[PDB]
Formats: sequence, C-alpha cells, structure tokens
Amino acid sequence: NAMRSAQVYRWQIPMDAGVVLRDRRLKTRDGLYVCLRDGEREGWGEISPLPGFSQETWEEAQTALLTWVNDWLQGSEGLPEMPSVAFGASCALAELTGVLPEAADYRAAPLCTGDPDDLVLRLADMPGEKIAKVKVGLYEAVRDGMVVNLLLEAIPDLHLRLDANRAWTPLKAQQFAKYVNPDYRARIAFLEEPCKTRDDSRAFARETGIAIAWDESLREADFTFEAEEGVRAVVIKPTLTGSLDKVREQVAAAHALGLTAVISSSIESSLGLTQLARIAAWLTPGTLPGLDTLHLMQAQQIRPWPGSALPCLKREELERLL
Ligand SMILES: [Cl-]
Ligand SMILES: [Cl-]
Ligand code: NA
Ligand code: NA
Repeated sequence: NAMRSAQVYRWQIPMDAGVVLRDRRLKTRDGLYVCLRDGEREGWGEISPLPGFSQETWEEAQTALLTWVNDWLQGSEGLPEMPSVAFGASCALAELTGVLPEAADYRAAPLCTGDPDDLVLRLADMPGEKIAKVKVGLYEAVRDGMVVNLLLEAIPDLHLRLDANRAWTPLKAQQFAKYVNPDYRARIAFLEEPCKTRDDSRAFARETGIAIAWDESLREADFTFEAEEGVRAVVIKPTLTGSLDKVREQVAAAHALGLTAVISSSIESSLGLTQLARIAAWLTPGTLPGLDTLHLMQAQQIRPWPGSALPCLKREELERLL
C-alpha cells in the first residue's frame, strides 16, 4: 500500500547483576520493536519473548514479526498466534487507530528487592492505599514467611501481593504459612501460584485462608476462568498472552466473575512498560498494575518511564532490521 511503511528494530538491554528466572541468568533483555506508519499515523509495538516463559525464542519472534510486517505492508494485518508478536503488532495497530488511550497513571505495586526496611520506609508514609509485591519461593520458606510477617506487622494498612511462581510443594507452602500471623493473612491481597499443581494451590487457599491468584495457569491449554473458593485474582502478562483483543477478553472474563485482573510485566523495555501502563489505566482502572520491573535494567529506550533516572536510548541508536 502506497500509504504504508514500517520499521523494525532489534536490541539487547543490559540487566543489573543478580536477576534470576526459573534457574536462569538474565544478563541482557533481548527484544524487538515495530514502528508502523500509514499516512500521518504512527504506531509502535514491543516484541520481547521472555526466556523460560515464552515458548518462542527471540530469533523465532524476529522472523514472525518480519513476515507479519511484509503482509501488513501489502494490506493484510491478521495477527499470528505467536504471543509476543501478536502483542507487539496489536499495540502498534491500536496506536495507529488511536484505540489504545494515551493516558496512564504510571504507578505500580513496588517490588521488594531484598531490603524490607527500605520498602517499609518507602510505604509507611505513603498517603492513600498501600500495596507492595514480594517474590517468594527463592529463599527457604521460613525466611519468606518471616519477611511477609514483619512487613505486615510494620505497616498496619499494607496489603501484599506475593508471587511464588509454583515454587512450593504442599509441605513448603504450609511451612511458609505457619510464620504468617493469622491476624495478618487477610492483608495478603493474593499469593500467585503457591504450589506446583493448581489443586494444591486451591487446597492451600482453603486451608490457610490466604487468597491466591493465577498467573502461569492462564497460559495453559486447559484454562477456564472460574470463580473458586480462595481465588481472588488473575495476573495477565500480555507479552505471554497475545493480542490486545485477547488481553481485553481475559480482563473482561475475570471481572465478570468478580476476580481482580492485574496487568503485569514480562520484563519489557520502558516502551512496552509505558504501553502496559496505558493498557492498565484503560482496562483495569481500579487496579494497580504489576509493572515495577524497570529498575532491573540499565537503560530505557525510545519512550521513558516518567521519573526513571536510567539513560534513555533513541531509536537511531538501535539496530535497524527494516
Ligand atoms: Cl538476522
Ligand atoms: Cl527516539
Ligand atoms: Na498513532
Ligand atoms: Na507470578
């Protein structure tokens, strides 16, 4: 189409030392961007499969994105199934049509990074609603239970999101719970995927009174949105999910069941994170998104996250594929 043109960029962002995912060292974050133009209209997307979580590799995503772009340029925008590519391409399309609103709040649940005191100091005097995120299942269960307990004790109105990524056996999950004072358990907003199996996670929720959330379950073939005793939320990671339309359908299905839906990071670059902030403000206006992952990186690119002190690279500094 005479009116259409596109650009594709490839990049690698250095990570801070000490970032681990499913027994892996994420030394750099590797990804792609697409920039679509149709007349005076422009739209961007991020295509960044996450090692150990995405089925597709960076290299596979690159090929799929390029071939999708080739078709789009010729007037065919049907999206591929590959989730990171479907997500990025769909965001670019949504930006071209103005469907993705410009607005964002740019606030996220702060992520604990090994210093609960700092987290306490940061939240203890924050006016309004206090929500934070603690990763669990990396250290031994006793440690996690004590940390969670101390934080809840330190700030009486703090609500914690906990993320286990299916780390625990039923025994370890019970060991974690025993260190959390029952008087404080109601202030665990949710514990994402405590156990290795979903049935064990549900049993844990019912036994302990600690609310749970689904995250990786949503990407399993069998997944059905269900209201269930103990289940309070779902975590939706668009890069691992697919198109913006699919993300919308999932948010809607969760809300229709009274479940909280959290728009969440797959460690995207700043560009993708700002888009997730817009998606969250639009589709989940009442729910703080899980986007506090930028500080794990050494640079921003193209669009900065407001308030980040990290340097921001311009597009001219990235490797251009198309
Ligand atoms: Cl290549
Ligand atoms: Cl730029
Ligand atoms: Na636009
Ligand atoms: Na999670």
